[PDB]
Amino acid sequence: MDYKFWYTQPVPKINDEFNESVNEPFISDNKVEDVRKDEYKLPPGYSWYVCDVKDEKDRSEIYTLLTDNYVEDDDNIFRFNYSAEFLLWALTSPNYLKTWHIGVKYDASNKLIGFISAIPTDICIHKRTIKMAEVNFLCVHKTLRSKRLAPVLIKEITRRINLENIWQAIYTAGVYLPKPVSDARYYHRSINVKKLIEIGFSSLNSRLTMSRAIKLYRVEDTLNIKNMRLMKKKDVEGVHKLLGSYLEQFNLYAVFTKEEIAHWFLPIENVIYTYVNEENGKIKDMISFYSLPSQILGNDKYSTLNAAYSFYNVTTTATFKQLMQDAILLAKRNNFDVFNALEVMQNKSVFEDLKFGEGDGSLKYYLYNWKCASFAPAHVGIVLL
Ligand SMILES: CCCCCCCCCCCCCC(=O)CSCCNC(=O)CCNC(=O)[C@H](O)C(C)(C)COP(=O)(O)OP(=O)(O)OC[C@H]1O[C@@H](n2cnc3c(N)ncnc32)[C@H](O)[C@@H]1OP(=O)(O)O
Ligand SMILES: Cc1c(-c2nc(Cc3ccccc3)no2)oc2cccc(OC3CCNCC3)c12
Ligand SMILES: [Cl-]
Ligand SMILES: [Mg+2]
Repeated sequence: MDYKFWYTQPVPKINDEFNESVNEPFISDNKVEDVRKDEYKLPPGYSWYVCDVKDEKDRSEIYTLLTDNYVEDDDNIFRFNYSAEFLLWALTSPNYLKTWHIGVKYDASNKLIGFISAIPTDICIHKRTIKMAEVNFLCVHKTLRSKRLAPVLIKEITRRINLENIWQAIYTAGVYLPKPVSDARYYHRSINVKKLIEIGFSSLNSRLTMSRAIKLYRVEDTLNIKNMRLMKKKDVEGVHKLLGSYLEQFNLYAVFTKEEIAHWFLPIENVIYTYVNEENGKIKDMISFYSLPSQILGNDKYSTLNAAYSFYNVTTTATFKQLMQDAILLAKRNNFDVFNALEVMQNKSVFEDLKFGEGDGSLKYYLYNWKCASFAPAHVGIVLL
């Protein structure tokens, strides 16, 4: 299309394509002293609001906004429905800034109608480790769309990030925008076939009768890696070394400190599940997935799709296929209806064998103020929320 906001930003033009040797900002030698100290102007009747995500009621306001107004399927039957506890987890990572949790209220009602957030993350792109902001949960009320409010929320968080002497960010979206560094399709592994069939997530065809679809997806309730267990605090140094060593092979990944591993992976019910295999006091395999329900739009029988999303999975004692089979099984044991995954890291390699179906669209990865060659999603080693 035209990208009249994006073309004023430091991001590639749609036709830009860079050599592998290119790996730099679009704009360097930036100065915290020069950054605007004034808040970006909102339309008359709207005000900035600083959300405190540790405050139950502020967190609840953001929860309601996203519940009613966040990402939907381009057929409009499902809306992402992140839990309040998930938001807490997602937004209170180590060294997070309260002031990168930005809301917009309509003054006359005092209601939150807009939101955008960022957490700090060390990101390695093509073997350069950069302090970045990981931006997410950009949301404008459905009553207020196409009013050019998103660029205000965007310019306003950029300014707040820049005040911290950070000049780059990472972000993902399903819409195509100038310009992805990688593009990863999503795949779904049915667990509760019948429910999926009933709510129109999956389909039957004459050869695949209901009972055949159910038999197709059925799994044995026995782990390939028998000692896979919920991670605990004692496990963090071992996960740090396992995952950390594994991630170094990729073109794009997060460099986690121990404190970050503890946050990202220590299990929280209905938010984040990590399983580990400990052999001789070493952590040799891990599995992790997060909970992201979709509200079912207008179904007289089901209100919620329980979905597990593949997070970080490493094996040194089994095949990757065996590990991901256990991951599916662990997700089944925790009452999930489906197991989603992106064609990132080694995932694509197992989708056919493990009966994944191809989804409808893809997820684009983006960098802000960074210039580099684009790459296929198997070289992507980071999963955003
Ligand atoms: C160094 C620091 C850097 C910090 C910042 C880095 C950058 C971070 C960037 C943000 C990353 C967030 C990642 C994220 O949270 C994960 S992706 C999910 C985003 N949220 C949703 O989709 C919720 C449902 N939709 C909405 O709330 C609205 O449709 C939104 C608010 C998306 C757009 O509201 P709207 O009412 O429909 O639209 P206008 O206000 O009229 O604005 C139109 C302008 O916004 C551009 N747009 C639309 N969707 C976008 C998107 N998903 N990313 C970036 N840009 C997006 C669009 O191309 C157009 O610019 P253009 O004319 O050039 O085409
Ligand atoms: C986003 C996604 C999908 C997926 N999205 C859709 C369309 C949709 C929209 C709203 C509700 C339900 C469905 N269909 O599938 O599967 C995925 C599998 C893995 C990861 C995905 O994206 C996540 C990381 C980035 N932000 C949100 C979740 C996705
Ligand atoms: Cl401006
Ligand atoms: Mg708008």
